[PDB]
Amino acid sequence: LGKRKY
Amino acid sequence: NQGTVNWSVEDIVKGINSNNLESQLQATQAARKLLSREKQPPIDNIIRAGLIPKFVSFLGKTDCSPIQFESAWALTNIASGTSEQTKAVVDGGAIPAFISLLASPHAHISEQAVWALGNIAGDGSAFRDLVIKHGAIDPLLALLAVPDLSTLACGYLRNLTWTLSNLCRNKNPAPPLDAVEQILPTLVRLLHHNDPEVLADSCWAISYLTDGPNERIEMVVKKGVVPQLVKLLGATELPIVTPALRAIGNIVTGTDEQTQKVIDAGALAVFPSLLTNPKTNIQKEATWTMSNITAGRQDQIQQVVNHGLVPFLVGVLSKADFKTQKEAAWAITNYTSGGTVEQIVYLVHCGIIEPLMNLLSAKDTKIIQVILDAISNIFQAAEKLGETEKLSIMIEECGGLDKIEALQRHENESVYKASLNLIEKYF
Repeated sequence: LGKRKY
Repeated sequence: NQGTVNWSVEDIVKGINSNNLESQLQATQAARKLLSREKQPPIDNIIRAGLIPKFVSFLGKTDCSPIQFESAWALTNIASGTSEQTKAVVDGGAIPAFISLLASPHAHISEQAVWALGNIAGDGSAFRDLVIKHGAIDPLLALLAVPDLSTLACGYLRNLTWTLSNLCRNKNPAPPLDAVEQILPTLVRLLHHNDPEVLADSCWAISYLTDGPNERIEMVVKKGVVPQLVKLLGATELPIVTPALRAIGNIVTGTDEQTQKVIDAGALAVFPSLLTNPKTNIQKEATWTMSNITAGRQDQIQQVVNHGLVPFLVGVLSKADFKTQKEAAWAITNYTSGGTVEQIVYLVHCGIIEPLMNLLSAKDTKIIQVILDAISNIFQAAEKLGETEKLSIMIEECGGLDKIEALQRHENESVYKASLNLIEKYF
């Protein structure tokens, strides 16, 4: 849903 | 490793600028721990310290796999931020370095490279197309070239599906046609996988690919995915139903032949539930889908009738969120514009007049215009039967005449002309 951090 | 917890940016810089690979590794791990904290990770402070070119060079350290992983994770979290933060990662030369890491023998490193490229591509059309120009698609698809998807690690497969969905995402321009043709057979395969998260993201990818001209829709429909999309339309998971309905809704904006494929797959049998779904966004998108099916051929309108969906349209028009009611008004105006006299007569017998009239009280100029056009089309069908008076009385009985009367003294030109015309022609 766009960008994701880990 | 408690030794790399809560380091300052200054200490991370000192470690990374040392001429010692082990000190560089510990400082890179310290940086990824800072960048993965829930409360405002210091992304801009890490960028300003000039650390991105150093992390990118660490990606190429084949001899030290942990520094490849730590720097990949650090860069993934920077690329996950704002467009300016993703740009700083791309400007560092990270795209070819991440693409080289896709073929890594370490699954956790490969996965991190997949994740990072998903964030970069996810920024927009230009970075998506740049990731494609650097040749990311061939090594990404190679990771999924297995006889059975069930043998791959769950988290790994979910990350690959999500990154592929970002390569399908965005418009102006849409993804390159050849890139779409290359990805589609793997996407069709992921759309039949049993994992709910893989299914959701596969549906999202299909919804992006069907969001465009009829030629784009054709590419998808020709792969025979519509029956699988209709099956997923019936799923219990809302994260699956939402993109499946969006994809189906996009396909019915296409040709009447493309719409026919949705109908043939059995999509209308799901609409009694979708048109009464407790989630307002599902109801709204289901009604929008219905509006683009009622805009089709008379035999397609007939299948809407046969599936008992006209009382469901009366229901949504009677009571729903205003945005859903606006879509229902559109569905009715489309149905009345292209339907037979018998189909328009059926609509009145289902009770469309009273909820259609009650929506004339709405403080929305576009819905008023849509309802007035629908009334004209209903009267046009009544003119062919000589039942204009019977309809005029029905409109008068529910207080519809009093609402059209006030619309004569309305601000908008189209509203004034249509309402004045209806009164002087039928009242």
